[PDB]
Amino acid sequence: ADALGMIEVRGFVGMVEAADAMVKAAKVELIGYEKTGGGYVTAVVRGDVAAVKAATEAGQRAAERVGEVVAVHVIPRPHVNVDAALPLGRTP
Amino acid sequence: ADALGMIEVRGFVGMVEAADAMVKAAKVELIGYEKTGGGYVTAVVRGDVAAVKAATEAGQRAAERVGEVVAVHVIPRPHVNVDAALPLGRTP
Amino acid sequence: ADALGMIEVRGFVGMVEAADAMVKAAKVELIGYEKTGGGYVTAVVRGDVAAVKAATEAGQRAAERVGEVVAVHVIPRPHVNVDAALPLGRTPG
Amino acid sequence: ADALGMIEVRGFVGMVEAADAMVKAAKVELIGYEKTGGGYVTAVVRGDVAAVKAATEAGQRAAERVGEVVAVHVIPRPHVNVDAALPLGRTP
Amino acid sequence: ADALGMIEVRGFVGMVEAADAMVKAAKVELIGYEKTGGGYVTAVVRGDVAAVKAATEAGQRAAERVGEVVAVHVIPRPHVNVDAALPLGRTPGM
Amino acid sequence: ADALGMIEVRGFVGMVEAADAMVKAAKVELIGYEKTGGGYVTAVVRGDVAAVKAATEAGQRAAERVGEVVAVHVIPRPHVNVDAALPLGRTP
Amino acid sequence: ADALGMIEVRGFVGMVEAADAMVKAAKVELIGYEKTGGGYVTAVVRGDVAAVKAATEAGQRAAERVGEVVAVHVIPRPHVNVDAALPLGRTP
Amino acid sequence: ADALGMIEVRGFVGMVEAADAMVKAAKVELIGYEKTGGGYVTAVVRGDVAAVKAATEAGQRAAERVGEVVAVHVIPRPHVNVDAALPLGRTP
Amino acid sequence: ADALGMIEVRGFVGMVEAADAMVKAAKVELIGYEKTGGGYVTAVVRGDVAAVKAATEAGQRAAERVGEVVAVHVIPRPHVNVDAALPLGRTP
Amino acid sequence: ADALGMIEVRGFVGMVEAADAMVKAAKVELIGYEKTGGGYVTAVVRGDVAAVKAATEAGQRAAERVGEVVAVHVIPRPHVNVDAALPLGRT
Amino acid sequence: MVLGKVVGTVVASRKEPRIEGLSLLLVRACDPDGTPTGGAVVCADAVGAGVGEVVLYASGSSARQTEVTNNRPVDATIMAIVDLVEMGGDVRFRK
Amino acid sequence: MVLGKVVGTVVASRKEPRIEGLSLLLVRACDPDGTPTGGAVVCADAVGAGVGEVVLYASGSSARQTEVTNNRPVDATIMAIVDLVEMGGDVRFRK
Amino acid sequence: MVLGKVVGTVVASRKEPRIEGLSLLLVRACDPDGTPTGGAVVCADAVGAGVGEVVLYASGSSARQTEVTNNRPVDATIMAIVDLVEMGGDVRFRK
Amino acid sequence: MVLGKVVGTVVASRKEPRIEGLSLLLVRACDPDGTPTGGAVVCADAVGAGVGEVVLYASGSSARQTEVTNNRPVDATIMAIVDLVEMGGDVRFRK
Amino acid sequence: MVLGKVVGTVVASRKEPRIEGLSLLLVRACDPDGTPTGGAVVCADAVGAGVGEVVLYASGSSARQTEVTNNRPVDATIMAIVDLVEMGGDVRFRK
Repeated sequence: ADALGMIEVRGFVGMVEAADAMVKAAKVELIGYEKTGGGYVTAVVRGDVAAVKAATEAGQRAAERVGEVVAVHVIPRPHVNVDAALPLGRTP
Repeated sequence: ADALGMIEVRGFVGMVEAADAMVKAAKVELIGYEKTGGGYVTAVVRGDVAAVKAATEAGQRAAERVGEVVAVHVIPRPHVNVDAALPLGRTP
Repeated sequence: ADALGMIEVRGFVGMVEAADAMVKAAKVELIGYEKTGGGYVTAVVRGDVAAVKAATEAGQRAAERVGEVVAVHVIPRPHVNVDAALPLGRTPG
Repeated sequence: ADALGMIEVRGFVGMVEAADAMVKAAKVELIGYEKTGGGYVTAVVRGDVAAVKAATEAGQRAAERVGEVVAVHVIPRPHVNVDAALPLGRTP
Repeated sequence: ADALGMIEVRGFVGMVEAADAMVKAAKVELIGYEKTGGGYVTAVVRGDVAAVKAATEAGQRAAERVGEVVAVHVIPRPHVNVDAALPLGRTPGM
Repeated sequence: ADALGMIEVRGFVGMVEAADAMVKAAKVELIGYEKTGGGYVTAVVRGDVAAVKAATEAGQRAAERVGEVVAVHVIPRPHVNVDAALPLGRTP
Repeated sequence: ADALGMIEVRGFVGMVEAADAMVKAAKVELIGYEKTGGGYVTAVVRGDVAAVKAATEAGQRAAERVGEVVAVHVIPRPHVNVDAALPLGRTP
Repeated sequence: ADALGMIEVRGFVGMVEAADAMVKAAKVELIGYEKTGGGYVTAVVRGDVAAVKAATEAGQRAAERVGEVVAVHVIPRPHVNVDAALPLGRTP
Repeated sequence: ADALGMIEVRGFVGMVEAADAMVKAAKVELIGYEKTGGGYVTAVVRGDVAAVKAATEAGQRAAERVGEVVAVHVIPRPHVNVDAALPLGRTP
Repeated sequence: ADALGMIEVRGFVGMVEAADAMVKAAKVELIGYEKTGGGYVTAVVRGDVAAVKAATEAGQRAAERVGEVVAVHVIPRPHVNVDAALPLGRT
Repeated sequence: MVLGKVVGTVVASRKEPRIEGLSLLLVRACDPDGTPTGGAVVCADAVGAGVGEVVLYASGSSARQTEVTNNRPVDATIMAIVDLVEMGGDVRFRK
Repeated sequence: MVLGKVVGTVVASRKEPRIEGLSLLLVRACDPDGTPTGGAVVCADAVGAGVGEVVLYASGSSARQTEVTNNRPVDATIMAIVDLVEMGGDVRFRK
Repeated sequence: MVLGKVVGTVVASRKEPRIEGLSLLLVRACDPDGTPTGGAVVCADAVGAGVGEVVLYASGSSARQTEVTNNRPVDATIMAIVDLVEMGGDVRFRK
Repeated sequence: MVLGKVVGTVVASRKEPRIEGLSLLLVRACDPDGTPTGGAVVCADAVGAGVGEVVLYASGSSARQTEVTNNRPVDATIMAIVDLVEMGGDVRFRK
Repeated sequence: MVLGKVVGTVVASRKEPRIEGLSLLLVRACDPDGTPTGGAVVCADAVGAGVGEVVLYASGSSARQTEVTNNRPVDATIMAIVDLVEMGGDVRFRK
């Protein structure tokens, strides 16, 4: 259903500031975060496509101030099978 | 046993887009994901051989545009003793 | 609140061509214009996000072909207090 | 929905001579002028497309003699939404 | 008033091909020609503005393939006094 | 209805020899000559397209022996409006 | 009288491929060939003007692929005295 | 129809062996030879295309042992008008 | 019916490890081998296309440890006429 | 007699892809193969003339992509005594 | 290049960036009357055309032989705004 | 490249400037009888074609392999004025 | 470039190696309402399109103007993911 | 590249000189039986095809890649003279 | 690039020599079921396809971006052997 936006930081702080900046930027819903271990954590947002596209590049911009930002990517419409196997707040 | 395709990415966003593009590219069943800690994440896909081989090749190229990619491998016919002892889905 | 796209041009002809090219490129409502004096003129557009952000990008290149272009910016979700206190159209009143 | 022609001069005189030169070149209708403040003013004509096209490049040539000419542009058919929001003498 | 397009060519073949290509390129009325002597010949076309100005641009490029071409010009709104005082076709009482 | 052939010489002689050679070259109908003044005169032939092509380029070669030859051109099918306004002997 | 097209080639094969290609390119009547001895051969073609003029040009380009080609020429309006006095077909 | 194969040699012998080698190479029909005078003679064969193409290019090689080889060509299907006017043994 | 995979080694040993490596790699049916004499031996497998392609170039790796590898190729679907004339175990 | 096309390759993989691609390209009857030892194998095709010449030339390019290829040749009209005395099928 | 009439606009937010900022239009080929008679086809604008206007869009490998479309992936772009259409001497379209 | 009979002309005043001065024409493909049987397509002139003439208009990436049309944006251009069409050996069309 | 809705995926295992890793998708042109109405054509993805998504697939010599498609043999490729389609001021498609 | 049967010849006297000396032919695509089933299309000869022969005419940007017709304006050219067309192992066309 | 089922073979003996050794195949476009539904089109092989196989043949200016075709005169070539075709998640074709 909704699009997908992800920001992955080697520091807990970056993810928060990255998250807050994203929600404040456009009509998107923050769903939670996935700790991959080894420092790295990841914020996950979802919503209509163009807001996320505008959301991420507003978070990365506001999170690069704090520390390193590993990766930033946006999937406009994840395959049906993904949402059913990964914690992306659109599981049935 | 269903074939086996795997992609291991240091980040997390790398796995998802690698996992996704693998699913969007062929008739494959995304089976879950495996966290080895330390940030390393592994996506596991399974299906017909020719399908995985197309999905895998798609994921490698799709995650590298985000970066990282630790290892990428495909097992056509996993031994029964694997599928019974390891979490690759097809475990009775 | 409806999204927001703006173009500020030193001339005036730039704004018009910016205003039009924004409209011809997507489903957007041209809401008016704001004269800040000194020759600087600003077109103000509003609509759904994916439309404005596409129209604006079109207006930028559309004004550049005449020149100038002072500023070009896009706000997806204005806080309620903006739309209420400033002349961007969508003000409840 | 007739065409549109505009000339913008950093001087009141440039606009006037530009206006007269345009009307004399082809059958176009002068709508008025818009003072953007800070010196700059803009002449606005409207009419058939090729007449304006021949009007401006006959006005611009006649205005370059007097002073600077900021910008000159021609819209063959302005979108309906513009005419209703900008003072271009075609408001309903 | 009908527009005006003109092409003046030192040869004669220049005028014809210029005159012709102007007609074949848009809906214009070829109105005649005026010989000023010395070889200089001028084709005169009249019609809607956008048609002549498109035909004109075509004849210029089309006559150059023969060469010469002295002048090429287009008047969108000829004053009433011209068409009345000069043999450019659209002259009253015809 | 037929094509058009023209040769333009700075001398009455060049046109004549150009004319004689043309009729001798192909099935073409000689129509006359149009004196543009200032020396220059012009031969006019008309007929099928391919005949004119072989007629002219047989005159151009045969007229250069006498003197200079200004221009040579071929119209395969003049617009109807021309023949009604120029003396090219297919006039009403 | 029908036009005249001729090709003279030192070989024999040159004539044929030229003679053939002349027929295949337009509506023309291949009328025969005339051997001048010493190996020189001449193909003689006749038909409508625009056909000969196009067919001939095809044989020239087509014979070159073998080589040689001595002469290649096209007469639009042969004098009545020729066709009656020479073995070019159209004789009474 | 019956294609045609031709070899043209500056020596009666060169033509002969080229003919003999051709018949021995593929199912081809030898019809004769045409003396163009001045030494040069021409062998003419006819048959299906690929046999001729494989026949001829076997003669040219087999005639070069003896002497010079003037020309070699293969027409896949001669126009109807050729066979009726030239001695290629398929005349009515 | 099914695809085709072949490995050809200048040594009986190389093929065995090459053979064993292929069956262990994917769902393939080992059918036999054809001794061409002079050392060289040839492994033949058959199965689905991507399985064969993934089997061979996974087997070829296992023969490079032992010795030289003459040739490696994969036919996805042999023409019906082949299987009936060569001993590749799909003969009627 | 139907034409004759032959391809001789050092390997065996060489023959098959050459043999296969020859059949897939035209109306030809793949007639068998002949092992002369030393690894040398020869594929033999027979059929209409125009067909073989396209299959042969097509097979050559397909086997070279594996490598080797010793000889490649096409006989349009084998003498009666050959087809009777040699194992080329049409006997 | 065909007498197309503009019908609408298409908006992409995730697009190949080489084209980003280009204005995408929806055109239907029309007979020389302004009567749209064809299937919807997309092409990028290079002339500032709007909805309801009659245009010519060139297509294929030669639709990139224009700036703002050079090494870009585009197979159809607008290049003209029709002004009148002649047929035998009778105007079939005006502006 | 397809034979065609000209039907009319198209006039654009606002166009990509690389082509200005080019003459835009409207052609309908015709069977070898002069009877037009197709849809109207626009193409530029490089041969001096007029209304009522039977032409061949080449199209696409190879319609620019001609001077006064090289790096210009055009996907259809004229290259000939027909003179006669043979069909099986009997002339079906004459000038 | 034409509107289209993805319908399925195609997988080839024996292919020209220049393309490995390319994602082959199956698209049918759709009317400007989202109702798919056309024939199946294959094209490679460069934007990450999946089943049920509305896309624009460019075709021909200009389907190569993107990395992952350069000197590769491809005559149809995706270049966009549609987001809304306007017609006359009434939206006919959303997402 | 499509099957085709020649039907007749086209002769133009006024052409871009880059094309002079080329031999113009008229072709219709045929079912693999010699049964013409299509519209008449023109293409230049480079192989010496005559009336009644079955040919393949390649078209478009790749119709100029043949020694002749190089930087010439041509979007359709002949490149072969068929001798037989097999279908499933039973010949549908001969010579 | 279009789905296709090989149907037969074409044999030309007089052809442009730059192309000799190329393998000529006859393909009909098929709906994604293996059921051929279209007109016969010719294309060269680059993967060694045989009769009865379902393939993808790309067409046009990008059909030459492959060895044993590059700068040869060919406007359609094969590039794949399909193995399965998904539609909405249900396989319609298998090897």
